[PDB]
Amino acid sequence: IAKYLDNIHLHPEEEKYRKIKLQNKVFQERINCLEGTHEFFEAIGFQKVLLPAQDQEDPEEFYVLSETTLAQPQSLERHKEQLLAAEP
Repeated sequence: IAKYLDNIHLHPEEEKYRKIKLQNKVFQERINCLEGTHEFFEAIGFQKVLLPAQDQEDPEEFYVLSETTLAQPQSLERHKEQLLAAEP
């Protein structure tokens, strides 16, 4: 999750880093298997949308960062640090 936020922060001019694919092997194994990760993405300014696939008829699930939060990367930087510094 911290890498997804750093990727859009490193290349904010490339829209391909605004959308996190929920069906990706890495996301599905590491993030989608946990409770509370979906709520975190929505809480820090991502919208849950269905986008057409580049090679399939069935739309896929993405977390897409809105312009409101993308315009102020400092909010995601604080949210990442709060998640990294947390304990059970």
